[PDB]
Amino acid sequence: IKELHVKTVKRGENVTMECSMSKVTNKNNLAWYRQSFGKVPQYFVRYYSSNSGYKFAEGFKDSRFSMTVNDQKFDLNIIGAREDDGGEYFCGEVEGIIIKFTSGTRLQF
Amino acid sequence: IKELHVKTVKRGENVTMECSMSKVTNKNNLAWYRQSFGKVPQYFVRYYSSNSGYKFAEGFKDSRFSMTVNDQKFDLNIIGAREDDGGEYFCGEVEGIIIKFTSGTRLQF
Repeated sequence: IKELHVKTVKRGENVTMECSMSKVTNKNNLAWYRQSFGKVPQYFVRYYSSNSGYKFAEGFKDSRFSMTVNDQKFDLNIIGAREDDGGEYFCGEVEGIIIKFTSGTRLQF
Repeated sequence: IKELHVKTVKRGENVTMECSMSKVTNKNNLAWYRQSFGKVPQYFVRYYSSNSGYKFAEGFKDSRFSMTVNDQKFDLNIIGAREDDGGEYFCGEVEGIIIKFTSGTRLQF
């Protein structure tokens, strides 16, 4: 069972959390989930064919977050990491009705 | 959006983790996920028409884990807790490739 990557970061730093397009089957079904400590995880951003390649959840108002999406990567970025950015982020692909998470990162300070 | 219920449990004790049925859209789309500490969450048990009401993931055979499934509840029971049961458990329903997690429990030994 795949271990989360642990990412340690200082307030104000820029971070990238990685998910690999390798062995992803259906990009259209790929997304990141974000879980703040002590809360249930939430759908956060999906792959989305367009000029950006990705589309944040409608409830999300934070321009510090972005993605680097291409052939190899579906990587989540943050500029100016802030205390409450910390948590666990999981990249999963849905198939049928099962979300299979292929990787995640614990972001901590 | 929703806080996990934090539960402290003793070795050999019984545990129930709650999930609400009476606001799910499509019951067969409901499932618990289990996250061991520092690991990616994994699909654990789904609702499965309605008989025992449920079916554990293929890679699972532990008899201590059961469910109480009815028109109100989709609750995950452990009889005789062991320390490896420790972790986070999240209950969610897939709506059109997005999983919404409606409750969860963190079990700590």
